[PDB]
Amino acid sequence: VFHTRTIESILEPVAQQISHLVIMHEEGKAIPDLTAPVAAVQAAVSNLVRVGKETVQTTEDQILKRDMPPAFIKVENACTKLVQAAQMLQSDPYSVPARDYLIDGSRGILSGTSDLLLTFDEAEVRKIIRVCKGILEYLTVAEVVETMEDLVTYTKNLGPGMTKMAKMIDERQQELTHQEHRVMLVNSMNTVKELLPVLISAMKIFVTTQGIEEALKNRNFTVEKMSAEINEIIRVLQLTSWD
Amino acid sequence: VVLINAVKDVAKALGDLISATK
Repeated sequence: VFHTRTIESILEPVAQQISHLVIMHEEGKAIPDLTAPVAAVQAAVSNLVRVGKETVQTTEDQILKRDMPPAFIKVENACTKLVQAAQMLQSDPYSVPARDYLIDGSRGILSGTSDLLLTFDEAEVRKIIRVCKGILEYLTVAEVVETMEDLVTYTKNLGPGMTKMAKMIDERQQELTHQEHRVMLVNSMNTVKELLPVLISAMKIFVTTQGIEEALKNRNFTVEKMSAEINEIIRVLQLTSWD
Repeated sequence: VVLINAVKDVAKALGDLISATK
């Protein structure tokens, strides 16, 4: 239901209670005084909005500056509906709009916290994508390597770059809830790592060499296969649904 | 992560509110 184990742990217990509450209200007693638990919701919302507003002002990521403020409004407005429901139930424990204001307030808080969490996740995924694109671009440089000096420089750059990408993917896949997505990330990453020494070997033969056309074909083939896997990783990293 | 933790506090408090209703 939630694509990462952080979002799942945080939201799924509360998302299940809200669904249940909606089903109960549809088919179907006095609601007790909700003053103390609503105040706890208010104190948490106030902290989230204050810290959130501070992030909006300091960040350089224009997407956060754009997507975070509407989500705050969503959580703030939903909290206002919750504060109204508790004030209604204190005066009337059998109140009808109070039960609707609780549902509306719960839905809105979950909606806004979901938006916030998804926005933070898209931002982390953008960071991984930048590292992937970096590798893709460095794979395009392979075709201009003509000498052993260049091969040594290329190998010293690509080697650590691949290790950082492999570590980012390994850590991202552990965090995912859907198995089909984890398998695709692991499979593609393994192929990339396996084909890297094969690329360096193909380029060594090219630096060594009719005969040139064969060594060039194999180097271009490896870059093509590695590039296709990297572009598949970029695609899979952006998936939030279904399998 | 502070923002994620502040979101967690909100969800935990909301969960407590809903269980207090019935």
